[PDB]
Amino acid sequence: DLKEFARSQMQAACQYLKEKNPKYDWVGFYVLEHGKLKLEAFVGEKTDHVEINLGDGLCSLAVLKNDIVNEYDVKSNPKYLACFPSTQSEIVVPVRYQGEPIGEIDIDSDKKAAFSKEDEAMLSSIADLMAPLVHEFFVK
Amino acid sequence: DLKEFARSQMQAACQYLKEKNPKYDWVGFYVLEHGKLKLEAFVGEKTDHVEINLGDGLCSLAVLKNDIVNEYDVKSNPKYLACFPSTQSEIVVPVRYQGEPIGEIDIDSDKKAAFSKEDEAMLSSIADLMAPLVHEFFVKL
Repeated sequence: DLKEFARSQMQAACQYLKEKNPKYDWVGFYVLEHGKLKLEAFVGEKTDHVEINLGDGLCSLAVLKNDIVNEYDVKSNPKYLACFPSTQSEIVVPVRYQGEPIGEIDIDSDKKAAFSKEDEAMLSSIADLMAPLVHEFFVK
Repeated sequence: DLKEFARSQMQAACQYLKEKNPKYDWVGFYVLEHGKLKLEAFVGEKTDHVEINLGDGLCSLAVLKNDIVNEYDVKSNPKYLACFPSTQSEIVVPVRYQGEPIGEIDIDSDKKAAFSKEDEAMLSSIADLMAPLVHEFFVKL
């Protein structure tokens, strides 16, 4: 389907990201489907939470507040949802289609304070470029 | 870097396309850069025409009239531009960013009448999906 092509691109994006940035230990795309965030492409270890309940995790923070979450110390954050026993920094970037958030790029790192404003910038731009592709999995 | 990533995506698209559809003998992305069509990603034989003077070829036809071109018999089309000695069908699908054409997907096939309305349908969807990415290589005048 178109979905498969989109998935194809989303996987490739995850790959390119994981490769060019070694601090990225996990790179995944979550999409809003029926009010829940479901994983639809990723590169790294298999996640404990392939589907996320809205509210749980920094994954939910980013789309509910429609803004970047760049947590440099996940342990000191009550809304952190551990998908990996080793990550210390998590960055979540909303992917927007026609203004409205439809999903997100989720990236975990074992390094503390992994993500700089440059990461934030690039990821936001990538989120925008990837938006139509992400949208193929969107459901309200 | 964004361009590098963008090329990554475009190349990947060419690949998936080339794989899923065996009749696609060549798959490429030309982007308008300073009023010219420049090749920025492809899968297949290397083409002698990495840059196209606007006017030449079905490549130019598609962006100038801003519509899909699906030529099932290239030899009967005076606007055809041969980049490969064996191609019989060429389909050119415009890549539109905010309505305005910024580049195109170009696909050659050695098979005659290679491309169907399904091909036309899907490719258009994809050109749209790819439009922001392609746009990273767009340059105006």
